[PDB]
This record gives sequence, structure tokens and C-alpha cells, in this order.
Amino acid sequence: YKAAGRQTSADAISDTGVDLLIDQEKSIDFLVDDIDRVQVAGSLEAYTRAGATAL
Amino acid sequence: VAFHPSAAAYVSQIDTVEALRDQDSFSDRIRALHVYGGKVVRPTGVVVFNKTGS
Repeated sequence: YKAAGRQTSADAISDTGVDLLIDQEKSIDFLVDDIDRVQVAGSLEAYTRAGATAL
Repeated sequence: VAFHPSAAAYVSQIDTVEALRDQDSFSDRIRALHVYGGKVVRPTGVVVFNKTGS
């Protein structure tokens, strides 16, 4: 203020900005065959848990 | 064919029927699956007359 004589004037205020884009669309999609569900040695539920773990 | 029942074997493993809607029309869809197998476990226990008959 002292170097500017003793003068002042109002500057315009402003913003900065960033955009959070909700732009990631990811999917899991698979078949459990009715024949294989009978013919395998045990449960196949583990593929649903593995699909959820991949996402 | 002349045989003894013990000479040949059959397995029905799956036999199911299912009801759906058609994706491409206003229709019901009925579908059924049958899974099976069989073997002449003792070939000399089965005798065939006219074997090439077709």
C-alpha cells in the first residue's frame, strides 16, 4: 500500500476447479452350465466370490 | 436282438424341463434337457440278427 503511493483498487475474485468424472463402468459376466454343476466334484459358488473379488 | 439284461447298461444323469419368455416375440418358451449314457458292458451277451439293417 505504501509503494502504491497510498492508493488501492478492488481486484476481481476468481475460482479454480477440478471435475470428478463418474466415468468408470466395470462388469463381470459368466455362465455356470447346468450339466457342469451336476458333473463336477463339488460346489461352484466360489466363482461368484471370485467375481466379486475381481471387481 | 437277443441278450441278458446284465450285458448292457444305461444311465439317465439329468432330465429337466424349463419355462421362459421369448426375447424376440410375445411367446412362451419351453425347453428340456436330457443327459444320459450307455454301454454294452459284455459284448458276447448280445446277439444281433440283421446287424447292417438300415
